[PDB]
Amino acid sequence: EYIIKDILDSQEHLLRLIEELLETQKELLEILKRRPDSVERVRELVRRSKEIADEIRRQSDRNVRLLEEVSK
Amino acid sequence: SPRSYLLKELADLSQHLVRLLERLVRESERVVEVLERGEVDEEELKRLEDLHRELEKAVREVRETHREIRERSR
Repeated sequence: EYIIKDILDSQEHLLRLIEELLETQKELLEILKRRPDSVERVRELVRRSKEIADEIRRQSDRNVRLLEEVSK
Repeated sequence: SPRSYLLKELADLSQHLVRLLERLVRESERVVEVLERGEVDEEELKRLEDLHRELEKAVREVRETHREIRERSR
């Protein structure tokens, strides 16, 4: 009944959010290396990173609970 | 049980990936603070790059783990 598929689908969705966070962080790092005169964009990237990270932690915690349930 | 070891390993990798990501978000904010006071020393940037490199590597292993799980559920 797609027990494994459901977990994998959820994990792939989580990986997409994680890659979104990594892309946001990469823009922040690339901008920082160039010593920008203004920090408005970098501050916004940090704020978005915090939001995405919070959701990633909630989803990951849920997936971990499901992974432990299935393995028993 | 072969899938049980993989499922628990996948949980281990996922938690590790989240902790690292949380660390990167915190460290990157601190670098922004360093830039605001004009004290960047290059090493802080290197630390962020190293963290990105490690994160990319962790994501690749997670995908490999999914492949092992799929290969074992056919």
